Parts: sequence; C-alpha cells; structure tokens
Amino acid sequence: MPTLLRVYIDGPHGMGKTTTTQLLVALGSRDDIVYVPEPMTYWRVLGASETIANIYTTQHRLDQGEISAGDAAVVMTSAQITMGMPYAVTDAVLAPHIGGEAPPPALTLIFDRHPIAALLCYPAARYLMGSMTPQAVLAFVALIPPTLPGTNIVLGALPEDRHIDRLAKRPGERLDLAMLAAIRRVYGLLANTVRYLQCGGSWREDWGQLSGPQSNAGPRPHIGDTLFTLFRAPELLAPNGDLYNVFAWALDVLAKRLRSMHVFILDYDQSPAGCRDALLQLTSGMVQTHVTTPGSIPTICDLARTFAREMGE
Amino acid sequence: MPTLLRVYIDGPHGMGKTTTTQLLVALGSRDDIVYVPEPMTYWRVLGASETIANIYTTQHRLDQGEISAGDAAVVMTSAQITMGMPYAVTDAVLAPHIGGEAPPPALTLIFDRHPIAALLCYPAARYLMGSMTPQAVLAFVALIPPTLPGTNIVLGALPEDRHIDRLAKRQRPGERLDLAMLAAIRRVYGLLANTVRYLQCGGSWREDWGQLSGPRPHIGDTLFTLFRAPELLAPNGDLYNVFAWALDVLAKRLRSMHVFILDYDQSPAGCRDALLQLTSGMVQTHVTTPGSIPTICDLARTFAREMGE
Ligand SMILES: COc1nc(=O)n(C)c(C=C(CO)CO)c1C
Ligand SMILES: COc1nc(=O)n(C)c(C=C(CO)CO)c1C
Repeated sequence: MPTLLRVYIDGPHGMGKTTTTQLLVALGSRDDIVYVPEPMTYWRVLGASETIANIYTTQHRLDQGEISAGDAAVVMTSAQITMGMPYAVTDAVLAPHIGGEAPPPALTLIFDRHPIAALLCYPAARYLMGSMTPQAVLAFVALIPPTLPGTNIVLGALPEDRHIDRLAKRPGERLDLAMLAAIRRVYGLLANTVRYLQCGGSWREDWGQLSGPQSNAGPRPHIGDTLFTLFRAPELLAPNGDLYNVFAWALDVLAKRLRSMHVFILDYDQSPAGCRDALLQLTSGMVQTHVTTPGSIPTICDLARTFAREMGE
Repeated sequence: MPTLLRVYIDGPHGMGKTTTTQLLVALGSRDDIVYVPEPMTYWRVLGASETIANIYTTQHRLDQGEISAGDAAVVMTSAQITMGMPYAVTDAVLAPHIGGEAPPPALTLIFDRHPIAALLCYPAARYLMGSMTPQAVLAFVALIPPTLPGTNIVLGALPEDRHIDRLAKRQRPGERLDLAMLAAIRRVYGLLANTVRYLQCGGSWREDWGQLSGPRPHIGDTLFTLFRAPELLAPNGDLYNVFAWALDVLAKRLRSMHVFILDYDQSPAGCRDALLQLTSGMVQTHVTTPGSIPTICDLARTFAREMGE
C-alpha cells in the first residue's frame, strides 16, 4: 500500500501560517502535495454572511457592554458551529481512507487548520473572553471527531510583541489584543496538554492539584499548565466541589482525542522562506499512514482540489 | 468477550406515557438491563437555564414577529448544542467499548434517544419551522458520530390526533403546545425511516438528485429532499460540494442503523411488551474488554442519577 502524509497547520491567527503553507506547497510537483486551504468562502458567503465580522462585532459589543453575556454566548456558539463545518466534513469523508500508521509518501495533504481549532481552541478562547459558557465549550469538545492515525499538527511560536506588530498591520476582523492573548494562551495550553497526555498524565488523578510550551519534547507539564485547568469553573462544579460527571466525561473525551496526536512547533519569527524551510525539515519526523484502498490517493487528491477550488479565496 | 444489546428509543416526543417510562425504569431494575433516561436536569440546570423554555419561547416570539428569523436561528442553534451534549458525550465514551456484531446478551442498555435526535432530527424540524438555517443543520449532521455495529433505533408510530392528545398531557417544563412543530418533527421522523430504507435498498442520493427537480422510497420521500434548500445551492443550481459531502456523511451514518417501529397506540404495558417483542430482531455486539460491561453499567447508572428527572 502507498502512504499518505497529513499535516495540519494550526495555532493562533496572524502568525504567517497561510503564507508558509503556500510556499511549502509551491516546492512540490503539482500532484504529490495538495493544500486544503482556509474555507474563507464558506465563512463569508456559503455558510452564513460575513461570519468573522459577526464574531468580532459581537465581542466588541460585549466589551462595550452594549449586549449581555447571554446574548454574546448564543451568537458565539452559533458562529463557531458554522466556522467549524468545513473542517468536520473534510475529516468525515477522509476518515474511511486512512489506514494504520506507517520512504516518501505517495501523497502529502496539507491543511489550513484541524477540527480542534473550531471545536476546542477558538471556543476555549471565547470562554476566556467571557463570550462563551464553559458548558458550551465542553459540548464542542464532546463533538470532536475521533482522531485519525497520523494526525500531525503544527502549532506556531512567535514572540507576543512581534505577533502584535504582525497583526497590527495585516474579512471583518478587529484589532483585539485581549482575544490575541487568549488564543495564544489556549494554543500554549494545547501543546502542554498533548505532552501531558503522552507522558502518561491522568487528569482525574491530578485534578486535586488544581486550585489557585512545547510537545514531542520536555518533561510532563503540571495539570495547571494544560487545558484541563480551564474547566475548574463554578458552573461545572457540584455543591460537593467535584465536577459533574457529564463534564468529567467531556474531559475524558478531550484526553482521548488529544493523546494520539503528533504535535510539532514551528518558529514563525523569521522570513517567509525561513518558515517554509523550517516546516520542510519538521515534516521529516512526521507520521505517515497507509491508505485503505489503491484508489484512495487520487480520490483524496480530488477531494482536496474540489475543496480548494470551491471554498478557497 | 461478553455481548451487549443497545436500544435507542427515539422518534417524536410526546407519543408515550408516564406509566410507559415507569415500566422502562422497572425493566432496568434487573442486573441485566439499564435504562438511560432523558437528561432533563442537564437541559434545565447543568448545561444552561431552562433550555426547553428558551427553545419554545424563541419560536413563539418568531411566530409572533417579535424577533427576526436570524435572531431566532442563533438562539435555536446554540440551544440545540446544549440539548445534544449528553448524548454526544455518552456516545464518545461508550464507543471504544463496542466491538463487532455478535442467545441472551450479558447486558442490555436502553437509551432515551440517540444522538441523531439532537444532531439531525430536531435541527431539521426547526429548519422546517424557519428557525434554523439549513447550513447549521448540515453542520450538526457533519458531526454525527460514526455508526457502530448494533445501533438499534426504535421509532414510534401513532396517528396524529392521538399524538396531539398524548402530547397535551405531557408537556415538559417550558414547553409550548405547538402543532406546527408537532407536524414538523413527525414529518422529519417519517422521512428518517424512509431514508434508512432508501439507503438500505441501494439508493444513491447523487444518482437520484435530479428527480427532486424533474424497490425503495422515492428520494422526494427521504431526508435528502430537505437539502434542496436554495441556501445550499450555487447560482447554477448545483449543491456546493461542502454540503454534498455532508449528505454523503448522512448517507453513511444512516444506512447502517437498524430501525424498528413501535406502535404507541396502545397501553403502557402493551407498549412495553411490544418493545420486548421488537428486541428479538435487534443486533447485538461484543464488547472490547473484559471490564467493558461493568464500566458501561457504571456510566449508565451515573448518567441516570445525575441527569435523569
Ligand atoms: C475568533 O474567531 C475565529 N474563530 C475560528 O473558529 N477560527 C478558526 C478563527 C481563525 C481564523 C479565521 O477566522 C484565522 O486563521 C478565528 C479568528
Ligand atoms: C424542540 O426541542 C427539542 N430539541 C431536542 O434536541 N430534543 C432532543 C427534544 C426532545 C425532547 C426534550 O423535550 C425529549 O422528548 C426537543 C423537544
């Protein structure tokens, strides 16, 4: 069987993810690598009208106190559902084609983001921003699709000052530094969470250690430096102080989904060509999988280009 | 490994009786069977405040012209997420325990509803009520968990008049008696039954799609007909591929479900017996580990205790 390499480029917006990916794809032949780009078209037009604008306007209004917390949360929760749809369907149609984990791959699929961006990271950030309930965040977590073998996720590293500068220059977005801090924190916690789980961390065993980044490397993080720390929220706690079981099960799901992922960190604090070559080097250590049928490759190939043609800018 | 029988009791709400559910809870008194009840405490308190009230009030306000269709859709969409969370969490934790198809089962697990109630049927009914976009409905559809072996789903049959009678006597907290919603949810579940048969008999929605504009049910009598929604179509009339893929997922999820129809036009004891009758044709599975059975039990009873009424 031929092998496939899937690489999901993810992390906070405004670091240079899309550029780096396009540059990497531009190195290959036409059909040994395919890019599944940002579904900006779905977001601005097909799925709803100007979703990014709707999201940033609602946070602004909440910040200004023009709307209540409840009203912001219903908007954010609905918008996140829309934002996430293309990632989820892509995963669902790809799934039957992916075999076990496994020499150059027959095909490299590079994605602008993984489903967890829309079903975990952005929701968790909105929660920190006060515009989503933690119950809703865990409902998204509960819906995260089963983690396919060979899920390589590349997260970005960039100094806050450089990141702020980069964002300050370069849809419907507004310059929200609070959101920038929140999303950077969430992806930092994410990286630590994967390393925590892969080092044998059991959130149920360490829950009590809560009260008052890099993966593929380093020692086991403290649970307080992982995503689990976000869910020590009064809404989720029974009178006796413990998590309601329904929310505990959602954390069990979070652990299950993240623990089998392969996380890499890319330093974006360099030129676009620099990011490209750094990403290229990084792929050398990424996990390939077999495909389940011989015709999976061109099939998978057509799905990606179809996606790119229809929902890309 | 020991065998398991899962039975999801689903269909439009309001078809049953309090003596019906009591018999169900009575059934679960045994060691060999556990009843996983409706997570009403999650809906009213844990997940949000009075979600059901929120849902019916919003539709009411839309019906009266007090809010826009857009305003109702964001509230409706958000609320459906809360409604479905307990089913989705339960499926995700249970799924690794389910083995291949497999005589009495070591354990019978009876659920109040399947995830498709919250991720497909009620969203689709709200779409028909003009309070959810079809894009949102297909977003929920995209997230329906993979259908495992032995997914037995029981749908109810009851004439509409009789349904209205029963529904009127069992309104839930915050519920409003809405005959339009009753019709919508009944239509959706009827389409669902037809959709499973259509798929099981070889129906290909892509092949038959043209028939919506020009032996198994006709595609116009399945759920696929709902997604001819103009919001989902390009200027030339083609479905966008992203939505077509969601329909491919729908087809995959639904085709391998085993549907059983329970006639509710009878007594609670009769309904209970009929349900027991229906079990002889249901598909059992093995579990994946030796400790899967007691773990499943624990899950099911804990759910019941924490979230059941
Ligand atoms: C805060 O709003 C968002 N919600 C999301 O779900 N995503 C994926 C993103 C990410 C991007 C596109 O909106 C930029 O990569 C943003 C910004
Ligand atoms: C119309 O609102 C609903 N949305 C849902 O997701 N469910 C499961 C239900 C079903 C019931 C809760 O009242 C259970 O019968 C309703 C009514």
